[PDB]
Amino acid sequence: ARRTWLGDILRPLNSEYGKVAPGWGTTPLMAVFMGLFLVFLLIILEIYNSTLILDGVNVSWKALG
Amino acid sequence: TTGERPFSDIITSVRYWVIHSITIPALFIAGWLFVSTGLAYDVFGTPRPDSYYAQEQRSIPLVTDRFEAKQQVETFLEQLK
Amino acid sequence: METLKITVYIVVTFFVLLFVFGFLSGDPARNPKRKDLE
Amino acid sequence: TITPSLKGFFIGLLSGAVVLGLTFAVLIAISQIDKVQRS
Amino acid sequence: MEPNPNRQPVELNRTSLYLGLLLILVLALLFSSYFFN
Amino acid sequence: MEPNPNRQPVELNRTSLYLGLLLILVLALLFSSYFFN
Amino acid sequence: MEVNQLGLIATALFVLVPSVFLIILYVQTESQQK
Amino acid sequence: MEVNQLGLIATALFVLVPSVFLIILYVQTESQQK
Amino acid sequence: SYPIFTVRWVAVHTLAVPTIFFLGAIAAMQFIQR
Amino acid sequence: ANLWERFCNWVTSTDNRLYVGWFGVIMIPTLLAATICFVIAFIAAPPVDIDGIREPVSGSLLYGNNIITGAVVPSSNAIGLHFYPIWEAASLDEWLYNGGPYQLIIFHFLLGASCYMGRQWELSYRLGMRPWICVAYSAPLASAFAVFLIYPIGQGSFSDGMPLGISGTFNFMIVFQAEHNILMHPFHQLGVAGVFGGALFCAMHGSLVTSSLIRETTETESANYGYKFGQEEETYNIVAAHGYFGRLIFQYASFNNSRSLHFFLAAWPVVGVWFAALGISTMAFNLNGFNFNHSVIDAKGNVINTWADIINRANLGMEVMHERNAHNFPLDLA
Amino acid sequence: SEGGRIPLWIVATVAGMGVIVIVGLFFYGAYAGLGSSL
Amino acid sequence: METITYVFIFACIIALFFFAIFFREPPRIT
Amino acid sequence: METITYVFIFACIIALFFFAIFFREPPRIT
Amino acid sequence: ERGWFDILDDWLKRDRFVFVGWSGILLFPCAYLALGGWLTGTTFVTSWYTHGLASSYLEGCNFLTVAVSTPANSMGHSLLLLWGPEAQGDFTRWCQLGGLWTFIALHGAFGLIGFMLRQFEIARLVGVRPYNAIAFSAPIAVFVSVFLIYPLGQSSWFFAPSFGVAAIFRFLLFFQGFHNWTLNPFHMMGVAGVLGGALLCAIHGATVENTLFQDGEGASTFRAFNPTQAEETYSMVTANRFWSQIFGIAFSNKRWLHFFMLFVPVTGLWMSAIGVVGLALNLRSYDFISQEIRAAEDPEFETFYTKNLLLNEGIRAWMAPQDQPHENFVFPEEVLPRGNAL
Ligand code: CLA
Ligand code: CLA
Ligand SMILES: C=Cc1c(C)c2cc3nc(c4c5[nH]c(cc6nc(cc1[nH]2)C(C)=C6CC)c(C)c5C(=O)[C@@H]4C(=O)OC)[C@@H](CCC(=O)OC/C=C(\C)CCC[C@H](C)CCC[C@H](C)CCCC(C)C)[C@@H]3C
Ligand SMILES: CC(C)=CCC/C(C)=C/CC/C(C)=C/CC/C(C)=C/CC/C(C)=C/CC/C(C)=C/CC/C(C)=C/CC/C(C)=C/CC/C(C)=C/CC1=CC(=O)C(C)=C(C)C1=O
Ligand SMILES: CCCCCCCCCCCCCCCC(=O)OC[C@H](CO[C@@H]1O[C@H](CS(=O)(=O)O)[C@@H](O)[C@H](O)[C@H]1O)OC(=O)CCCCCCCCCCCCCCC
Ligand SMILES: CCCCCCCCCCCCCCCC(=O)OC[C@H](COP(=O)(O)OC[C@@H](O)CO)OC(=O)CCCCCCCCCCCCCCC
Ligand SMILES: CCCCCCCCCCCCCCCC(=O)OC[C@H](COP(=O)(O)OC[C@@H](O)CO)OC(=O)CCCCCCCCCCCCCCC
Ligand SMILES: CC1=C(/C=C/C(C)=C/C=C/C(C)=C/C=C/C=C(C)/C=C/C=C(C)/C=C/C2=C(C)CCCC2(C)C)C(C)(C)CCC1
Ligand code: OEX
Ligand SMILES: [Ca+2]
Ligand SMILES: [Cl-]
Ligand SMILES: [Fe+2]
Ligand SMILES: [Mg+2]
Repeated sequence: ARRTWLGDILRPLNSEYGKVAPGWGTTPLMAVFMGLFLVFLLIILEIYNSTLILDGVNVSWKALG
Repeated sequence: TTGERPFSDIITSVRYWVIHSITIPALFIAGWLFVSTGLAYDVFGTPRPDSYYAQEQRSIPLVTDRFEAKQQVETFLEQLK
Repeated sequence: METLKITVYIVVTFFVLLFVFGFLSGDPARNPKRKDLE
Repeated sequence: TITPSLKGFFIGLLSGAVVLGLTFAVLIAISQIDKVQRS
Repeated sequence: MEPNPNRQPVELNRTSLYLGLLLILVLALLFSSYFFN
Repeated sequence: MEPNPNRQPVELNRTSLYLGLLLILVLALLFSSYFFN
Repeated sequence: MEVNQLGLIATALFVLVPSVFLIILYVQTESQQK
Repeated sequence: MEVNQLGLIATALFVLVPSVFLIILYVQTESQQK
Repeated sequence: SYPIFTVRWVAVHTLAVPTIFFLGAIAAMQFIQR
Repeated sequence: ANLWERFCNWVTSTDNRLYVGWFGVIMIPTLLAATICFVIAFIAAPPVDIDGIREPVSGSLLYGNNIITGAVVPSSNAIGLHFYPIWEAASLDEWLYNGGPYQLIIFHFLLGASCYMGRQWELSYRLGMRPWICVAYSAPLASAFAVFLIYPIGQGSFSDGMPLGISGTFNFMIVFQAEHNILMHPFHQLGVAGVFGGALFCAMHGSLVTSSLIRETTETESANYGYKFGQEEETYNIVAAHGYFGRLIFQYASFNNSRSLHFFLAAWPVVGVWFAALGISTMAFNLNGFNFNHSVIDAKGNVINTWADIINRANLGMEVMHERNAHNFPLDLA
Repeated sequence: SEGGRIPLWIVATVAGMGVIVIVGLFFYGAYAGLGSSL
Repeated sequence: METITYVFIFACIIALFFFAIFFREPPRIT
Repeated sequence: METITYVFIFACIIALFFFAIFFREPPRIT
Repeated sequence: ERGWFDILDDWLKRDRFVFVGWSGILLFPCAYLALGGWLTGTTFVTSWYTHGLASSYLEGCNFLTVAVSTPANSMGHSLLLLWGPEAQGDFTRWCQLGGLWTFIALHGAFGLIGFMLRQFEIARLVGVRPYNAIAFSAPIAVFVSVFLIYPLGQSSWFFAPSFGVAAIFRFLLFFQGFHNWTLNPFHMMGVAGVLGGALLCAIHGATVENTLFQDGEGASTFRAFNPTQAEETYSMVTANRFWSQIFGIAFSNKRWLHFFMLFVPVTGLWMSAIGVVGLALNLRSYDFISQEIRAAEDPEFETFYTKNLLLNEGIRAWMAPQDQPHENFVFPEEVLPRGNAL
């Protein structure tokens, strides 16, 4: 394979193919973030849907002026 | 086979029919009474044959406001005297 | 228009006779197994 | 301020969390009781 | 240059040609009316 | 059916492809003005 | 009839481009070793 | 400009048809055994 | 020899007790007069 | 062997690239006449006074149609069920004005397709096959008979036959809805279950068999090359397929018998489409879809609309607009 | 407890008649009271 | 020009029927 | 549309120049 | 590794009469709630306040006319959650506002996701290719496009299909009169795929059933098959010769045949989905402009297309006032389009 200056520089960033953290690793934390993200999406959706109506949040072309 | 009792053994057994000659008619009668007592109407808000219109009115009680819909419906129900 | 009529009648008759005499021509025997069906 | 609809949102959120939570607690419990025979 | 080993021959058999031409021509026959509008 | 022995393979090399595309495209660039008129 | 004057070239290219793609692929398939 | 409304299809087919012929022949040439 | 309350039992039941009751309600309905 | 004998041997020959056969002796000319007349008419036929009111409808490409709008237009309502061959006309111009092509084409077509079915039996017999492929084909054929012949008969005019065109087809369908409430007819509903079901089971079957193909190929080639035409062994693992589908639903909802499976695949759409065809063929005699118009009434007697009544409003729109110049009297009775 | 004590043909016949009766009732209901058009 | 186009496409389809039937790749039992 | 056609053909010709130069079949001494 | 997750996995994937799986946690509740929602609504619940319609057995509707109807147009695209700002947790009012429609639509959607995930899970466990799931992508495209995307492009859920037999028929006729949906080439491809799929189902079934090898002595031939047998049960060679001589072409490759059987109806449904997505925006195949220019200038020019537009205009004017009660349409007798006499 052909080595290049830039290729030599970048080599370390593509050297760890297949490397894993043991077992479940950080999966639970990831899951927490997924739940929070789901709730976030639910919030912005229900705001847009006018199912969730908040003070000072006028979901309209007429939001300010 | 998957480990549960064959249906034919169950539904051909005496025990089964002892249980279900009780349980099936009971549920059937409970549904019947769910309708005949008029409770279905009250639970689901379905109009009885005399609650679709007021006596003289011929206009449908169509919901026209998203967020005051509940109130609109309640009002419609009051106007049935 | 009569000539077209006669022509069509003759053509149709020709093919219908082909169909009928054709199926009369020992059709049950025309199979790859048991031929003696008479 | 918490608008009626924000209260609604919290109620919905709680309802969903309860349904899912009870579901998984029961399924885990059951899985723990009724284990698969191996080896 | 040293040759690329990831290279593969490509194929389209006759039946697939006929099927493809059928697809294209029938799609054209269908949509053409809408292209002309 | 018994195969036809008069059959010959046909070839167009890359240089010939390039020459042909050049001919066609340049002819098109020339005549297009007249086609639009 | 007052048809869209691009309907003709649209239909023509719609037919010709993929048909040609397929013909290219078939013919270069046939010429492959048996 | 008041051009001939068929000039577009004329030019397009003028380019495409023989170009496609040539591409078919080239590609089926390449796929033959070396 | 055989278990009684299975996942199968639960499934059968949630589809069955409701329909029995429902059918009985419908049948109640058949007699309602305006 | 004599000439007739040789002829009979050729006609019924299993070695002809396309089987001819005695059914074929009738099928070939009738379908050729029908096809040629259809194509010529679709391209070049002038407008046809379908409803017999001297209001000619243009069907052909050269007379202002595209592929979607074009049709061979049904024969004139003034003709009715009368036999209108070319030779009953004073002229071809007259024949064209009155929609003769439609009659020539539909009658040759129906005869030819009936013969196509007989031909399917025939070849099945010549090859030592079981005979019932043709029975399956009886489902679409009957349907064609329903729309080209039986409906006209019941309504009294070939002007009421389904036009030989796409938009004309849609016309036929909309008018049919207006006049028979076909959607609300259980035979049409069975038709729908038949075709939706047919497509579902087609996709399903295709998917399970594709799912259980035995690995015979590498990743850089099509899996289809893993099967060779005429091989003795099966190309997929049906036990695996059944093991999947049985778990997808439950064990006993799954076919393990391939013959039973394919019989079901044959029977469901064929029976369903037989019902569709009988739907059209009985609505042909005006036994129509369910009518629940004003079925729900309140205590006072006020009509409480259901979805059936909204359907009824759409149907009314269709009824009142169709053939806007054809009716002089208030009821559309056929 | 014992499977097979009550014959499956009897179970099938009785359940079948139950179905026939309920559906028959629904059809009766199509001609009387609500939905009868009357 | 529309009519020419439609009839052309149709004609190509029929020709395609011809080649697809009489000049198909023959099925061969291996 | 004319202009589009002309510029298109020209661009095709330039691209052709590119392939004809950098992706030519290489000359080989036998 | 033998923690609670793997144990739960063990139980979920046990070979029982009804397989559950991880997918079942999503699928079973959502599907159950969707079906039960539908049965509940069709048995007991009205559409008086949303549509001015009776829609339940309780009101006297029959199986064909019952429905769970879409919410009032004024609801817009409200999720209409029980606890939302509309029903405010009141189940009766919720029912009266059409909350069961969104209940059924959304649970039905997540349920479809659950089912397809189930197809994947089971395929993975049994060790088959997941083509059944892939094929199932078509019903999901249809559901999503028709019951979600379509109303989302229109004014409100009101114009989504209502869940009922007659309600669905109304939906069809609406699409004819307003969208000219039959004229839409995407619909045409859908039709082609469905009818073509039914054709393939029937013809393949019949072909197999009529090219069987004699593998038993019985005149009823089903017994003469064994699930584990290595041999093809029917003759591909004979089938191929038959169709080659009958129709001109024939399958020679069984794998191609069955993939094609997947391809046709799935592709058809997907095309129809694309068309409906267009209808969400009223981006219809309603007209041919050339036809209209000619007809506008030439009152003797008539095609089946213009006849159909007259039919459409009829549908719209006659059905709109009752079908769209929120618009408060009043169309005087004199403005109603009508032909002679009728
Ligand atoms: C997995 C199965 C499942 C799924 C996917 C759904 C999905 C849905 N159902 Mg539900 N439903 C289910 C089972 C399920 N249901 C069951 C078993 C029942 C019977 C009890 C019901 C009964 C039901 C009803 C009665 C209703 C719904 C409705 C809804 C919808 C909205 C739910 C929502 O807003 O949740 C929001 C909550 C979550 C998404 C859970 C988030 C969990 C995060 C990750 C944890 C964070 C929570 C945290 C601990 C709380 C702290 C808050 C604090 C700050 C105060 C939605 C379509 C409604 C609907 O369809 O209206 C039309 C509706 O009215 N469902
Ligand atoms: C030749 C006649 C013909 C044919 C073959 C079709 C065929 C088609 N039309 Mg139709 N159509 C026609 C004429 C025809 N149409 C006419 C004349 C009109 C009037 C203009 C219409 C109007 C029309 C409309 C308005 C629509 C169609 C749709 C479609 C497609 C429906 C696909 C489907 O199965 O969805 C059925 C639903 C699904 C596949 C969704 C998933 C279903 C899940 C899996 C169900 C699970 C059920 C569960 C197990 C519980 C069951 C409980 C039980 C009690 C019920 C399909 C392509 C639809 C379409 O195009 O959608 C894109 C559509 O919306 N058509
Ligand atoms: C009306 C047409 C139609 C229906 C009813 C239907 C139904 C079904 N098809 C299934 C499968 C399939 N369908 C497939 C291809 C197709 N299916 C088609 C057309 C249909 N398919 C077509 C045309 C094709 C060709 C592409 C495939 C490839 C599969 C399968 O693999 C699968 C199967 O196993 O078949 C046997 C099953 C999915 C089971 C399920 O999700 O349960 C779980 C229940 C759920 C998720 C609840 C769904 C709730 C729905 C979405 C909304 C609520 C609906 C109400 C309850 C009912 C309202 C009724 C009124 C509208 C009248 C189910 C029997
Ligand atoms: C939040 C909550 C609490 C979560 C808790 C989850 C917990 C784990 C659940 C456990 C308990 C659970 C089970 C309770 C259940 C609840 C409730 C019952 C859920 C209901 C869900 C749903 C609505 C059920 C609907 C019923 C079902 C899906 C209907 C569709 C099935 C249909 C009728 C199949 C019959 C049709 C049959 C003829 C098809 C065959 C034709 C076709 C497939 C041929 C193709 C073919 C077939 C082959 O066979 C093989 C071989 C091959 C080759 C082949 O080509
Ligand atoms: C309460 C009402 C009162 C009662 C009134 C009675 C009404 C009449 C009912 C009609 C009886 C039907 C008999 C069916 C027998 C049969 O088919 O045997 C043939 C095989 C035998 O089964 C096979 O049987 C085989 C053994 S053997 O052949 O039976 O010996 C076995 O090897 C194999 O595994 C097994 O699958 O059946 C099958 O292949 C599987 C069943 C397929 C369903 C057939 C119905 C046809 C399609 C439905 C129609 C469509 C309708 C919907 C419209 C779209
Ligand atoms: C913007 C630039 C645009 C330029 C791009 C050009 C676009 C090219 C488009 C390619 C499409 C060609 C399709 C290949 C067609 C073809 O090769 O099919 C046969 C092919 C079989 O492939 P195999 O796996 O068997 O391998 C054979 C190989 O030789 C193929 O290369 O199946 C598929 O390709 C999948 C799609 C099935 C298609 C089946 C549909 C045909 C049925 C008839 C439909 C019309 C009649 C309907 C009547 C109602
Ligand atoms: C017995 C009742 C017959 C019903 C009408 C015909 C249905 C099946 C025929 C479809 C044709 C498909 C193409 C031929 C495909 C073909 O060749 O099939 C082949 C298949 C097997 O052939 P066999 O030679 O092994 O058996 C048939 C004879 O030879 C005697 O065994 O034939 C049958 O299974 C007939 C079974 C009769 C029992 C089936 C009754 C099922 C229908 C029940 C009706 C319910 C509808 C209600 C609607 C709501
Ligand atoms: C929504 C609701 C929910 C849930 C509930 C549910 C889940 C329900 C269930 C239940 C169900 C689940 C229903 C039941 C059913 C069914 C019925 C209503 C009955 C029947 C039968 C039938 C009538 C059959 C007949 C016919 C056919 C179809 C077949 C064969 C033939 C004959 C003729 C027999 C909750 C509460 C959470 C909350 C909110 C609301
Ligand atoms: O022609 Mn064709 O559609 Ca059987 O209905 Mn009377 O006629 Mn006419 O109107 Mn309506
Ligand atoms: Ca009274
Ligand atoms: Cl009309
Ligand atoms: Fe098969
Ligand atoms: Mg009643």
